[PDB]
Amino acid sequence: VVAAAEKTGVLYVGSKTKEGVVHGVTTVAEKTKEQVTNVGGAVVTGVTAVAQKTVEGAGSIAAAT
Amino acid sequence: VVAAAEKTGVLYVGSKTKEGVVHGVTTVAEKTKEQVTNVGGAVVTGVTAVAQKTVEGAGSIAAAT
Amino acid sequence: VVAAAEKTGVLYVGSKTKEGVVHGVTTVAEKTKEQVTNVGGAVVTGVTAVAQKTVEGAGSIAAAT
Amino acid sequence: VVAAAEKTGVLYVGSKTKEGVVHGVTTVAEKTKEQVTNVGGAVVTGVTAVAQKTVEGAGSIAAAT
Amino acid sequence: VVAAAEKTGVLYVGSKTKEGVVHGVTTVAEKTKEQVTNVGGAVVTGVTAVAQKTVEGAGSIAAAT
Amino acid sequence: VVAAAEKTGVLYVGSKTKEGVVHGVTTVAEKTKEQVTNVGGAVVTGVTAVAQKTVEGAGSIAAAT
Amino acid sequence: VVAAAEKTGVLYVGSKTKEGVVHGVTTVAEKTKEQVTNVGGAVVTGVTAVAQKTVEGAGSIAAAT
Amino acid sequence: VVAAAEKTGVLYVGSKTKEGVVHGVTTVAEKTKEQVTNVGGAVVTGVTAVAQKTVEGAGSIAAAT
Repeated sequence: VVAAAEKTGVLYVGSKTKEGVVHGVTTVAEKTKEQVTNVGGAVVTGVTAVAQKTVEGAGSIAAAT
Repeated sequence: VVAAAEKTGVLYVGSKTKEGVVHGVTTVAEKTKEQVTNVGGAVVTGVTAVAQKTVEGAGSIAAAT
Repeated sequence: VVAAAEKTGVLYVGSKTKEGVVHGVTTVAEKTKEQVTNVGGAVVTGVTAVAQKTVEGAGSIAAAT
Repeated sequence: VVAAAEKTGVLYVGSKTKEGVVHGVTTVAEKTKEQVTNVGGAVVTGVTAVAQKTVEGAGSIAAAT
Repeated sequence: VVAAAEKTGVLYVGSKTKEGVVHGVTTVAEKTKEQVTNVGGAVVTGVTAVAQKTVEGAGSIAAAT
Repeated sequence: VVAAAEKTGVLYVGSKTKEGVVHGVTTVAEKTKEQVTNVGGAVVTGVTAVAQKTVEGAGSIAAAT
Repeated sequence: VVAAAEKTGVLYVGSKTKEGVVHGVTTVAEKTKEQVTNVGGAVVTGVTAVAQKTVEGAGSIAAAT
Repeated sequence: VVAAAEKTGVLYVGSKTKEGVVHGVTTVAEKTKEQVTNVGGAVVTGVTAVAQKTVEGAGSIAAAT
């Protein structure tokens, strides 16, 4: 289990909402052994969610659950 | 299990909503052994969700569940 | 379980909301052995959520749960 | 379990909310052995959440739970 | 203008609503001389409106607008 | 302008509402001479409005506006 | 302008509301000469409004506006 | 302008509210000569408003406005 990584205007958002229920990364279980969540990048969540120029480098994730 | 990666205007969003229910990356189970969520990139979630210039580098994920 | 990584305008957001319920990275269980959450990048959550120029370096996550 | 990492405008946010309930990184269980949360990057949570120029260095996380 | 008047169980109401906008006796004008409203009886108004055994006597209205 | 008048169980209301806007007897104008409101009986108004055994006598209204 | 009048169980209300805006007897104008409101009976107003056994005598109203 | 009047169980109210805005008898104007409000009966106003056995005698109102 090996991972490797190498590296060498106007944005207008207007929102009008009355009711907002938002879930991002969700993991639900009743009977389980393991629950694993690795976020090497970006998790952006909300009623109004904006991501600009995110995750622009080098990331690596190795999991052996 | 080996992974490897290498690397060497106007955006107007306007939204009117009354009710919004949003789920992004969801994993639901009742009987299980393992639940794995790797995000080397980006999960952007919402009633209004804008992603600009994201995940522009090098990423690697190696899972052996 | 080995991970490695190497590296060598106007943004306007206006939001009018009355009711907002937001969850970011969520892990729920009833019977389990292990619950793991590594955040090498960025988890950005809220009724208004803005991420600009985040996760631009070198990150690595190794999990052997 | 080895991890290694090496490295060598106007932002306007306006929000008008009446009710906001926000959760960031959440881990809930009823019977479990282990619960682990490593934060090497950034967790930014709130009714209004703005992250600018965060997680731009070198980070490594190694968990062998 | 003459008017004259002379006189000699289980009621279960259950209601579930989310949004209710109710008007009763309404009189709207832009250019007028006279606006008259006589209620010798009963005006009962609402999202849930119940009237039981009302206006059971003697009433008289004489208007000469 | 003459008016004359002469005279000689279980009620359960359960209501569940989230938003309620109620008007009763309303008189609106922009240019007018006279605005008259005589209530000899009963005006009952609200999100939950209940009237039981009201206006059971003698009432008279004489208006010569 | 003459008026004349002569005369010779379980009530359960349960209400669960989150937001309530109520108006009873309302008279609105911009340019006018006269504004008159006689209440010989009863005006009962509110988010929960209960009127039991009201206006059961003798009432008379005479207006010559 | 003459008026004349002559005369010879369990009530449970439960209310759970979060926000209430209530007006009873309201008279609004911008330019006017006269504004008259005679209350011979009863005006009961409130977020929870209960009237039991009110206005049971003799009442007379005479206005020559």
